[PDB]
Amino acid sequence: QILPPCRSIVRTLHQHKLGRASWPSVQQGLQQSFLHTLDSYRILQKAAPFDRRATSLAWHPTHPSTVAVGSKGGDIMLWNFGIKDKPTFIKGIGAGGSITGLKFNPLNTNQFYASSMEGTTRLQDFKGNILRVFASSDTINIWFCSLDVSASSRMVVTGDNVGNVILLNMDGKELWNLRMHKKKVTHVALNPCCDWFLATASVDQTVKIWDLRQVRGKASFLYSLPHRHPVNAACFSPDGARLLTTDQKSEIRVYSASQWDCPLGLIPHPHRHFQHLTPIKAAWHPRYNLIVVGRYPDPNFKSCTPYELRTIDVFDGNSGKMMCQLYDPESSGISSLNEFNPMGDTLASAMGYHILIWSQEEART
DNA sequence: ATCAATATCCACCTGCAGATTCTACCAAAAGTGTATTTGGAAACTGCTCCATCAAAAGGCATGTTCAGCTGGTTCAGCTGAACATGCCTTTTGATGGAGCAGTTTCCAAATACACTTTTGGTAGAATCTGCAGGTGGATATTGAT
Repeated sequence: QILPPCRSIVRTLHQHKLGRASWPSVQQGLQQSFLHTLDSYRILQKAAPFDRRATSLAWHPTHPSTVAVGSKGGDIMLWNFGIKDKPTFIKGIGAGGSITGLKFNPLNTNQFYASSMEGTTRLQDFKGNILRVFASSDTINIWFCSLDVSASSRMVVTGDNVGNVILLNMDGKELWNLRMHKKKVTHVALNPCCDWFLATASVDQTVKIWDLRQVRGKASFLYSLPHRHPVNAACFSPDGARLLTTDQKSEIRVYSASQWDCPLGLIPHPHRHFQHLTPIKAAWHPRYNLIVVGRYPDPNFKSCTPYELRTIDVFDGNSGKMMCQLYDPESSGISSLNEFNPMGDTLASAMGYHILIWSQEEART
């Protein structure tokens, strides 16, 4: 609610219609408007349970109300809102086959890629049929951790708990599996505006920017950014120019195109890591310069706000400070994951044993 | 309330197998030296193990009913303690005679050192099979009436 200097929306809109004022000023004002209306999301719309804990989340890119989610026990759910047709389910071993990475297929929306603790990077349908296994550990106590895909390049990529990343085509053709790190890789991600430089994060207190076509020589990498603590995720923006990274103790950093090494800014925020808790992953908003993250208080962290609850915090990217706080009782669990729709009208949250939807207010005639 | 009557304890005494100590003989304990091998400081490395302390399933802390134990009481019948009284085995010394423990000695044969050759046991990859779980059906079990 509390917001900084800004005014004259209809004025700015007409000035844009005249060509006087540039578009980004309007974009700033409307980012402010979106946060303002986000302060009226307070009425939590929907809750959804199933069995063992949620571990990974993904949005159907084309459709707003549908979402896919993967559990701690190999349990996948596909769920649509306003349908009430008893959502789609598939079970797994339930104990040690925790899926941990999940993105939709841009081609066949009723498919999905997945990375499992069983040691099986697979591509499987929501109907149960395993389409194709992509890799394998072939030795237990060695499993996969990370996964992503790109369509413009037609590439698939996935990371391990030991330090090596794999890169395949949609029809196999594996020319990769060189080692990148010495320990587990939490997240990996591809650029949207270009197609052939990559980002990876790990427990090594380092996050790495790669050139997936040019480097082949066992740590002849392109760039390496250090950290004070491990990193749970490093995710690109949709514009491709601002890279977000998130630690385990208390930090977020924004790196630019210009000198990947040096940082533009650091966004301190506590999301302290824990064993049985699902690891925390900050995320962009696809069409603004906002960031949305879940909080996990630490009594020792120097809080700027005087009220410290298990809240969902939102920030502006290119400034550093906050603009909104989501909270709803009956949901005092801790939203490990939070992801806005690529559409831009709906938000999904993953708490322990719960999936939540935070949509906007329904008005009265 | 006392008294009769057993058994034991406390004090003194005298004489003896065991205690002790003194004495002669000695293989074992300390000296001395060389030869050979060993804990322990330093480094390395890679398995295993404690710090952290959300959130739900399900086990436990509480509270209730009432049904079988426990633990008091009673008492009739059976028994071990006490004891007499007698008497057969055990003791214990003594002796006398046969076997065995140990003590020596010699010696073929049982056995350790050590060189060298092969190979059963181990371990990591590769394949299989059957206990778990599941599901359903037919029998057994159990308590109110």
